[PDB]
This record gives sequence, C-alpha cells and structure tokens, in this order.
Amino acid sequence: KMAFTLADRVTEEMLADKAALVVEVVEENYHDAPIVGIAVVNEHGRFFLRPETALADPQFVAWLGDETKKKSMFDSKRAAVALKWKGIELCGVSFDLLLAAYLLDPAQGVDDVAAAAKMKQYEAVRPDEAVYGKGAKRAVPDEPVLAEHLVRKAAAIWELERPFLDELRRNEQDRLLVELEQPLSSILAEMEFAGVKVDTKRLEQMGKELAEQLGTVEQRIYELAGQEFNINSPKQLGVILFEKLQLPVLKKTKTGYSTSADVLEKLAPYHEIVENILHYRQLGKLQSTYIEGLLKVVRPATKKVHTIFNQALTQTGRLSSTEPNLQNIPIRLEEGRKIRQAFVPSESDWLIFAADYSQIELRVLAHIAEDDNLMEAFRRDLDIHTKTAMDIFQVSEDEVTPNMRRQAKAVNFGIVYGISDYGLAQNLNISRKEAAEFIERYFESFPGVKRYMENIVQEAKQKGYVTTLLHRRRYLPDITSRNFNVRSFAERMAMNTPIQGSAADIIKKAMIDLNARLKEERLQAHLLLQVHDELILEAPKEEMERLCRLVPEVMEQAVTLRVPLKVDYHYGSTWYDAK
DNA sequence: GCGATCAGCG
DNA sequence: ACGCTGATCGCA
Ligand SMILES: [Ca+2]
Repeated sequence: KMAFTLADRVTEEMLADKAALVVEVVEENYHDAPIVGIAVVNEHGRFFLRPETALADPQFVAWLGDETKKKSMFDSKRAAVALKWKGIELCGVSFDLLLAAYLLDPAQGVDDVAAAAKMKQYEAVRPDEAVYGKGAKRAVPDEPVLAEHLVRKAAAIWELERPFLDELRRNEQDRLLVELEQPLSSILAEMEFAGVKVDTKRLEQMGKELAEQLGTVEQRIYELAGQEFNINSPKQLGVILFEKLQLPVLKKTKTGYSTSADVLEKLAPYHEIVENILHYRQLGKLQSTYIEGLLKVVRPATKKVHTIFNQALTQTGRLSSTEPNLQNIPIRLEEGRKIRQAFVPSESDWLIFAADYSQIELRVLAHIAEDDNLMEAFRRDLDIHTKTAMDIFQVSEDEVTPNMRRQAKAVNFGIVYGISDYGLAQNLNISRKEAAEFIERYFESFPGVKRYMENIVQEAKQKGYVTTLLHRRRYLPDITSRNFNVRSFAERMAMNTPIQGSAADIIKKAMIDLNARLKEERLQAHLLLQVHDELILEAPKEEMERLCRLVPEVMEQAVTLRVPLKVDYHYGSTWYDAK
C-alpha cells in the first residue's frame, strides 16, 4: 500500500542531508545482534535497503558517519550500538522519537514507533509486535512485509518530528531533548559498547566457595527445623515457621504468610532458624543473581559484560540497567561487596575511578524548598544522614556505624516523601506515638520542607502534573482521585518526583559536561557506568591524578543551586577498591 | 506471567 | 501507611 523503492544498490538521492532512518534490530538485547533491514525516507522518496548491501557500501557508511547529514530516528542508541558492533559509526542524529515521546509523557510506556505515533493520532504504521509476533512465534517476516513496515516506521518518524518538537517547545522541553537526552544517548551508547571487563576466574572461585557455605547453612536450617523442605518455598517456609514452629504471624501477603526480611528480623528473638534463613537467602542471592547470572552474560572472548541503560523507562528520569543490571551490584554487606573485586579495568595498567554526589536529593530539596535550616546545613557541609543517626540511636558521631547511617537515610527520605507514623514505627521498632512526635520534631526544624510538600501537592492538583528543574514532566491524574488510597500514592509521587527527577537531570548534565572535558583534555579516561548519583570510569593510571581534580569539578559545576554540590571520589585496581 | 523477595540508588 | 528500579524463583 505505501510506495517505496526496494533498492538493490545505494544511490545519491538516498544520501540527502536530512532523512528519517530506520536500522532495524529486532532482538531485545541489541548487543552483537543482527541488523535485519534499513529504511530511509527523505525529500526524494522512500527507500528500503538490505543491510548486507547498504552496510558494505562505502558512500552509505560515510553518510551514516557524517554528522552534517541529519537523521530522524526512533531508539537511535539501539541502532548506534548495533552498528558499532558492525564496526560502523552513526553520527548526526538530530531527533529521536523515543526520547521525545518519553519526555512528553513517560507513562505512555512508548516502546515502538506505533505507540508514539498514536499520541498524535497517526496510525499508518503497525506495532512491532503485530509484525514480528511474540515468544516462540517471533520471527522476521517475508522481505516485502519487512520492507513496508520499516518504510512505514520511517514515514511516521518523518511526519511526527514537527508536531513532537512543537509540543516539547510548549512544555519547555525542547532543549531538554536536544541538549540533554540526545547527547546523553550517544554517550550511553559508548558506555554500553565499551563494556566492563570481568575476572571470571575470580567470580568462578567465589561461586564454588559459596556453594559450599550454602549446603552448610542449608543443613543447619533442616536440623533447626527438625526436617527438610524447600527453603525457597513460601508455602513450606510459612508452614515450618508459623505452624510447625508456631512462631508469631506479624504480616500476611495476598497469598499467605509473609517471610520478608523485616518480619524474619522481628522473629529473631523467638527461634534461631530465622537468622539462618536470612543468611541462606543472602548467600543464594549472591550465587543466583551475581555469580551465575553475571557469568551467563559475560562475552567469553573479551570477558566483558555489556549492559543496556534504558533511557526511556523510569517515570522520574532516572536510567535503569538491564542484563546484567550493573546498578545493583552488592555493596553493603562485606560478603556481597567482594563481587566488586571481579570488575576490573579493560587494559593493563588502567584503574577504576568512581565519583559520586554526596546527599544529592536533600541538596536538591533544600534548593527547591528554600528551607533556611536545610540550606544552612549544606552550606556547612553537614552530613544530615549521620546527624540523623546520632539523634535516632542517641550516639556520638564516632559511634555511628554504616548500618545506622543507611537506616537514618531511609528515615530522612521517608519523612520528606510522606512516611506515616505507622511505617516509621515499624521501620525503627519504636512506638507509633514516638514515631509521630519524631516526625513533628523534624518538621519543626525544616518548616520550609513541610510547605514544599503541601505546595507541590496543591500544584499537581491545579496543573495535572509536576516538573523537575530541567522541565522533565510527570502527569499525576490520580491526584484528584476520590479513592483515599489512590490519591495518597499520587500525592507521595508529587512530593518525590521533582526531587528525584531533578537529581537525575543533574547527573545527566554532569555526564555530558564530563565527556566534553575529557575530550578537550585529550584524555583516554572514559565512562563505564552510571549508578543514579555515581559515575564510574576507567583510565590509564597515568591519568588518575588529573581525574581527581577534573571529575569532581565537572560534577560539582554541572548546575548552580542555592547550596553547593559535593562529590566524593576514589580509584583503585578493581571496582571494589574504588572506595 | 505474577507476586514476593531482595540487590542497589535516593 | 517514603520513592525509583531489575533478577530470580515458586506458584498459596
Ligand atoms: Ca552518593
């Protein structure tokens, strides 16, 4: 139905200096994945190209890499990385429909060109899943069906750029797309392609050691239970704990007895089995997710893992990381933290360098709320988390353990983001009236935070959404819900999204500024990971000392707030040492 | 496939 | 009855 040239070679008119481009990669993980087809729509027509012809044509390759040839795309990072795996560079991406749709309304869950086109009443294109199918049935269709689908996706991109930019501009989000998210996309593509090298001999050794400790704990559980059972089975675990052993029931799930760690911790006074269950789950989580899981996704020839940072998924503007998730590598228990010893530089005599923001969301909050005491606290470079721990546990500063700090940190964000007296009581193991008076007290010291909580909720009711400092947006239609519970979850999102999203805006700007600076100074250091407020790099050891001044400065100057930004930084031979 | 659970970020 | 996530596993 749609007209296009099914082309056997590349011609000059496919290389105009503006086009909609589709480089189709069907597999979810696009690392080292087939490119199944190419479409180009421009002023001279609509063209389908087979990748074996276009990607071996030197003039098409030059066009891909020419930054003065502008491409409109959907999910351009996916194309850029699949092309990098083919040894081909993509430059000149000036519009990315996925990131435009994400910015306009992250709740759409826009995952293909069709879902984005629907936002503008454009429906002359099919959903990807209708063309390829799902699951075992998923397949690349016959070439004429493939070619028209790719041409219709590019025809859509061609038509939708203008209405999407128009609405971005009305939302004050046009520079957010063109100067933040699209430059970031190219940077994430370099980080993903570069990968992180893994010491598989060390991982494998930790795996055999764990499997031994697992059995020993597993046997002691069976002997404390007086029988054998599937310790991972909540049916059986619940039966053992709360029927055979008659331990008190403190919580239920939709499906039975809860055995979450906070329940198990409150049962430690009653029976010794519960802490063995705890230790068992921790060892098995390390084994399942971080030894075996990692080794599954290590590319064996290079010993690299190549994550995918999803840039159009979270409702706040954060990234997430998938397959493997390199944003939740263990750190807090020393047994788990050692897995970070298997993450190593990718070259001899290079080192890992990790820099991260100190208390970023509370500094953002002090700026946005304009709370005098909170601003004054960060002007003094106070550690609110440690001060809060001192108060909670009635200890001196030197007595504050890492445990108490991250516990006090959960109270600090709990209170600003709407924890109730009940939940704070359960989290702190204190009475519900103490919990409530503690909350009254903290708002006595930070009344400007309290006003911000009330003001932001009123502003979401009036406007229908909340924004971040760089104008990221999140609609909250449930804020006017008649249902008490639904409305409440929406109010807590109103309190939290502008703070967490602004912290996301800042580190994203930090990454763009950092890359420009590294390039300007002609350094080999390059980014490997982002972990929400943390940047991890690797670099030749000859560069460590320059990076100790460069990276913190770049991150601290990314934005200017009414309080300073603070950055800590470490480097070492493995990710474990970069602390 | 989903819900409970737990690893991380604040 | 703080918010944002992803992987694994049993299935009440
Ligand atoms: Ca931090």
